[PDB]
Amino acid sequence: GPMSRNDKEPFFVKFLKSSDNSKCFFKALESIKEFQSEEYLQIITEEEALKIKENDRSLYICDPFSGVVFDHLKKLGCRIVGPQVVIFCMHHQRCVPRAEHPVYNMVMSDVTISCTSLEKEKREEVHKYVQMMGGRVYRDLNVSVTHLIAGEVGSKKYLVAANLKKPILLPSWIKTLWEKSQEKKITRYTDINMEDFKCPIFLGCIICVTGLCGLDRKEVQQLTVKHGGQYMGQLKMNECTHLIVQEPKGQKYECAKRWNVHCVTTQWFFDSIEKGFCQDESIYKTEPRPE
Repeated sequence: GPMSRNDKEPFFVKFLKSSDNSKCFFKALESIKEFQSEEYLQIITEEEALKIKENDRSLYICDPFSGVVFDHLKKLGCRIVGPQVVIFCMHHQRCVPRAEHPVYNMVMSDVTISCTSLEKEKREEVHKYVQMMGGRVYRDLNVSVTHLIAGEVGSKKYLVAANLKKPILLPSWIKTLWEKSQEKKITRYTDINMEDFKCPIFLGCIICVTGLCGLDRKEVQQLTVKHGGQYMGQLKMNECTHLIVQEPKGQKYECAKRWNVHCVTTQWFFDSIEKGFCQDESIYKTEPRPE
């Protein structure tokens, strides 16, 4: 586990006395010494830290993960962790994770995420937070993944995740985890309720209807809104994503099909609710035959 007891050869652990270092800082130092020889325990100042112009392969402890000294070390790509990692790792009697990337804390220690349907700036931001809270991130999906982060429903990854019955959650989960982390309201990712960040079955879906009786039309209006979708009374290009229609006839249907709008039966809508995720549209095309 921890360094005196770690299977790996001894390395130098170097705390950074910023004066910007918090109480967690001193707590980390006291608790680390129980498994580390004072000799392999150094303390560095900003000037000393800037003197280091290469990757020392030593473990650096910095709070905050910002400033001239942190940017510098990280630019070299040296192992860096926050005081909370130390505390968590000593206390739990486990070795500190190799810091491929700086790790601030272990709030998301046991979590492995992958992303789908997100702005490039968002995904990037989501990766940064997760890695800083001790999580893993797989570009592609696999069984190891514990949680999928989605901005909308529908993508191929979304459907795979959904078939494997894995949690599909909003980026707000990550944001909220990091906020309550800094505010010291949270210690583990299991602290906040995950359900509250569940991705709506119809998130991103703007649904229109045609050819349906008033009862079924109302029902899909009610249910669309209730499952995070947007309902529209009138089909409009560049807006509607789904046109529920039983037959491949009528001016609306032809317009949607031309606009690359999903034309599906009511079965798509209802199976989606029954199954707990946005079903695959291909399985439900209004016009089954290629042609």
